[PDB]
Amino acid sequence: IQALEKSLDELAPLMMTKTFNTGVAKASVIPVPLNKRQRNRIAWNWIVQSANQRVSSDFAVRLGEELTAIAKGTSSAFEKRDQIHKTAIAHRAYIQLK
Amino acid sequence: EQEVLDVWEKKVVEETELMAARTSN
Amino acid sequence: YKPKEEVVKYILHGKFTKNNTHLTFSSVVEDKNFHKNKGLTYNDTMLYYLNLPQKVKISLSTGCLGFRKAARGEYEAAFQTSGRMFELIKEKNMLNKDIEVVMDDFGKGRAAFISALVGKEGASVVKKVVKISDATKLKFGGVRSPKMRRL
Amino acid sequence: KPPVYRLPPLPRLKVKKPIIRQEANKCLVLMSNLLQCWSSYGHMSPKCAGLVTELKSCTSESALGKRNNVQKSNINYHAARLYDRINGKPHD
Amino acid sequence: TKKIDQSLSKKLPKGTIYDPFDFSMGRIHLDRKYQANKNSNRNDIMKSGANPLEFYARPRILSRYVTSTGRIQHRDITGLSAKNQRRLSKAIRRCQAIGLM
Amino acid sequence: AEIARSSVENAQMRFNSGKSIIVNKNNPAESFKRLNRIMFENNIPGDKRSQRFYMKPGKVAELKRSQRHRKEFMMGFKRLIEIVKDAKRKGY
Ligand SMILES: [Mg+2]
Ligand SMILES: [Mg+2]
Repeated sequence: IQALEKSLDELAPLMMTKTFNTGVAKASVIPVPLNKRQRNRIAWNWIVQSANQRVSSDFAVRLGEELTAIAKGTSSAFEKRDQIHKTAIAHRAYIQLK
Repeated sequence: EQEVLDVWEKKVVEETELMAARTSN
Repeated sequence: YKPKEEVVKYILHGKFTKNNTHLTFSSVVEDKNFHKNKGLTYNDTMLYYLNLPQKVKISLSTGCLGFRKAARGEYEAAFQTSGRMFELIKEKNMLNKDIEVVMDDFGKGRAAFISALVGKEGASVVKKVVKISDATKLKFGGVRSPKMRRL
Repeated sequence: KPPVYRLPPLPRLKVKKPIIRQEANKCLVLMSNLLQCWSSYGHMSPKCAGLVTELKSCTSESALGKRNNVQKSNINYHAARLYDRINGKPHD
Repeated sequence: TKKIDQSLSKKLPKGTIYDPFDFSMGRIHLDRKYQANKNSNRNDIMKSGANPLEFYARPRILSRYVTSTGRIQHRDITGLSAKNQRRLSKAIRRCQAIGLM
Repeated sequence: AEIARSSVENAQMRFNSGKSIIVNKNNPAESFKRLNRIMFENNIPGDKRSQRFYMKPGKVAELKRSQRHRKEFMMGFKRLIEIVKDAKRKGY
């Protein structure tokens, strides 16, 4: 359980850029903060997708193996997080702050 | 003067942090 | 006594109209032997150094980048045309001396050119830009404009 | 000497859109700093550790924190209450 | 941080009397709101009694009432009387025609 | 001669137009913001737009009269709001 929470806290992105259809012109890609419940959803879906590439017929076995690899450092979903954070760093000036 | 200077300390700190964020833009 | 043409600075002129954006890059050439000429008065020398000759190097419009008709006067057309200019200034080794930017009018490309020069697209040119100015031409009375359009 | 301008009698004294001071969200400023911290020292750099910890706490339950600063201006209530007294209108 | 912006701190002059309110933010805002160029009169030649038309050959003085491009400032900004504004504008226009401004 | 060479710096900047800014090599976007302020304080963009089409003298006079009234009306409105705020502060 501690391993699961640590993996979810490291894999979930802190922020995510969202397109807001504000104005008749092009929508704005503004970074948005994420709460802990929203962060866990993003990280869990990545884990499930990675788990479903494994060979076992039983989802529990595939999920167990995926969670073990993530607890040991190896996961392909850390790339997804880095790409979501890169986009947000690029659009840092688009933030409103009021 | 202490009562006034205490409220002034808080606001100064707050407004010296919004400036830092707003200026970072 | 000998033509000694040398570049003193570059002028980046942008004309931002309602239907197009024109960007011209020029060199302010100075014959460094002009004062060595014979029969040259103090006034002629000072008048030659107050308005130095200019030579056009790069001339671009929004139609040179493939934007056609109505798209020529839009924000995106100007932003890309400004990028192509900032690139051609580095590909021609014309980023050694100081650049003076002159903006002419207030169309939709004026704010695109400024954004392209204070951003990544113009991170090399902006380092050389020393003076910005406005050259919008206004008339004090002057010729009669066309009649108001009834639309 | 400063020119005083006196209005004619008016049907109302009202501000169309009263300006209000909207304090900035604490979580958004934290995110704007963390994003900047990653821009200079790099993403996940150990220098932004404190920023990450603070951001997580700010957004843990609500991504915009406890927003409890909503305010409305009272200028239009006072303006309509006092206009007849202070407009300087001549007697009937 | 041991530093504060000048706009967030009031420097009490020497020899002046103060109240506790002078250390508050209200004083800062109140000083901004009521900040007018009232000391101009004592430094404003045209608000002293001189005839602005006698300065038509002194572009340096006249250049104090025009913008960066040479546009004569509206009376709302100069604060001059109707007569002085009228005379000052004539002086500037005459100066421009002579070739000095 | 050199007399015409060492006296060209001031001469060059002695015939200024007032529409130029010396760029701040540190923050180059602050210099463009300063230039925009000059344009708006000399009404350069507004004048250019108003010179695109001809307006009859009578219409020009009407527009000038209305604009002045709105400017003066706003000054009178602000004067009354300040009185309201002052009156409210003192408990009226
Ligand atoms: Mg068009
Ligand atoms: Mg015709």
